[PDB]
Amino acid sequence: ARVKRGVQANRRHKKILKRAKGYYGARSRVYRVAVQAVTKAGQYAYRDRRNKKRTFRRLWIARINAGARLNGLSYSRFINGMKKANITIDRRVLADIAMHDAATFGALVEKAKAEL
Amino acid sequence: MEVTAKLRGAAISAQKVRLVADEVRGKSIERALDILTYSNKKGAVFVKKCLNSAIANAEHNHGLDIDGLKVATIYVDEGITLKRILPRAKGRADRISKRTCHITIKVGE
Amino acid sequence: RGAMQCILAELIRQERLILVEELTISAPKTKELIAKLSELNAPRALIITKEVDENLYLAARNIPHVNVLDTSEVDPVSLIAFDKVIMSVEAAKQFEEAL
Amino acid sequence: MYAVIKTGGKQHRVVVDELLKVELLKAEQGETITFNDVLMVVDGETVKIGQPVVDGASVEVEVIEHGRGEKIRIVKHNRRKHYHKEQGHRQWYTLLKIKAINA
Amino acid sequence: GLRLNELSPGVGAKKTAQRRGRGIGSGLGKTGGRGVKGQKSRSGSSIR
RNA sequence: GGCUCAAACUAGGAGCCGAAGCUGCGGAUUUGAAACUUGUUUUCAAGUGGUAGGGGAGCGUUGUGUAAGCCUGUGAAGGU
RNA sequence: UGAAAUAGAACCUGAAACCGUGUGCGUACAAGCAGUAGGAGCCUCAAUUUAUUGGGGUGACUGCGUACCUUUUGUAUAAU
Repeated sequence: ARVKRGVQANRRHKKILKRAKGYYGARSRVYRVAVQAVTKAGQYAYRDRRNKKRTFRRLWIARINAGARLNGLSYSRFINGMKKANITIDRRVLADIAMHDAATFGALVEKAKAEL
Repeated sequence: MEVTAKLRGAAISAQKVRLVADEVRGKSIERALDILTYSNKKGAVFVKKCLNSAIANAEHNHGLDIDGLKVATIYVDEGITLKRILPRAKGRADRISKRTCHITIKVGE
Repeated sequence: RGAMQCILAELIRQERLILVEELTISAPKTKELIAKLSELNAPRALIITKEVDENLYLAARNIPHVNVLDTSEVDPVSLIAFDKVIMSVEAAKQFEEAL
Repeated sequence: MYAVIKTGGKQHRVVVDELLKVELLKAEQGETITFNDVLMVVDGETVKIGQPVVDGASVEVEVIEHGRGEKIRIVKHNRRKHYHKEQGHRQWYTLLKIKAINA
Repeated sequence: GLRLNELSPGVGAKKTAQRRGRGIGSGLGKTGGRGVKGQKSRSGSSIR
């Protein structure tokens, strides 16, 4: 009962070469290089799934700092004033408001400054 | 509309014939024939020969006016390689690739 | 012996066993056996009885899914495989003695 | 008119008739869910901010359908240490449509 | 008495055999449980 | 980079940033405990980094029976 | 002619490496395992009462990121 590996090997290798589409050079053409690039790509995706939350929190904090300083206050005091006012708005929503609605963020800064 | 001539099996490397092909690609048949007949490369005889075959095809089998024809597209492909042995010093042997090429020419308005 | 016992019991339980008093084909001739099977409503069957006559064997062998075996030389793969079973009471008694 | 609401441990700035995506909710097809814990409702020039919630403000939403998230491939690998691991994950999500916003 | 298509050995009657050196996922890859390079990892090794 | 009543040091005080730690939301799984009770259902508790290694559960391929079956020139295998 | 001629005799199918041609986007002020998480612009299909979404192609710019195996106390290793 002999088994030939041709068909299964072909399909196994096509899966990897399909996941390796768009890569440079040997990485998208030959299996020995493509398979490493796909595994390394998965590793990068796994790590950046952690890192993306930090990056976006970073961006929200930067935008909130910019808005607070336009309204006459720093980020470390504006967040403290939020926490003393018992305002639960997250940094994502705060950055959205700062970026797309200046007057509402001004009102928020007024509440924070009244609480400070 | 595209009339084709093929010159499969030229005794010359495709890499050499491609330099000739790049200069006649897209030109009118008169200019291409002039370039090929005043070209100093061996690939030029094969390319002119295939272009003449294509022009004859377009004029005889399809009744086209060769005055308005053009080299619509041309490319050279690698043919079958003849494998030969080259003796070297100290009783060592090397393989020799005597390469061939296939020339495809399509002419049209 | 216990596997044979269970096979026979389950054949009875799912009604794939049919007892007949006797099954003797008068002459070697497939069509007569087919006519008998027509009235018995068993197009495909396995026939086991005291002894196998040459005429019944010659009639049975040609038929696609009809086979005849003696009671002593009976296999579980055959009993399980063939959809219906035709079996005589004397053969049944000898199965009781054997098992 | 917009409001800031909570769902699935996240906060969303939403407007009327917007199609939003949130974590899987155990709520049947087409039912109406009312949230009274909205953090802020903005009507334009008028702004109301809860401390931490705004009394008398409710938001009504409906669940159009429940769908699994796009497949995501997860790969762990330790170089030279004879260890690889492969997994596939889909995150359940529910679409939400805001019929109206009340301040 | 059932069909040849639907007989089973029963739970616990059959166990699948171990095959050494068939990848990482099997738990026996690269060595077949022999550890690293000693006398006991070689082909004709025994426990005298 | 640049920094001198510091962006250095000493002694304090208040904020904030900061990890895959904790919390929030959704999902999977090991063991154990309760009950329609061999996944029949719902829950609760503690867990779920891993080399050598041990234990458990499966995928795919060739062949045999199932199979004189079923599919198939209204298109099998293979390839893309 | 043949059902079929990229079944034309190197002739059933016809993969990959490798090498051409064509179309779309990007690329000549910018330094590194070449990806990944974001992301403008452009092109192309579908909707949609008409530049707004969905699928596909490319990827300006920003963050992170020194292959695999083996053997080792320990490897991007300039150890195999």
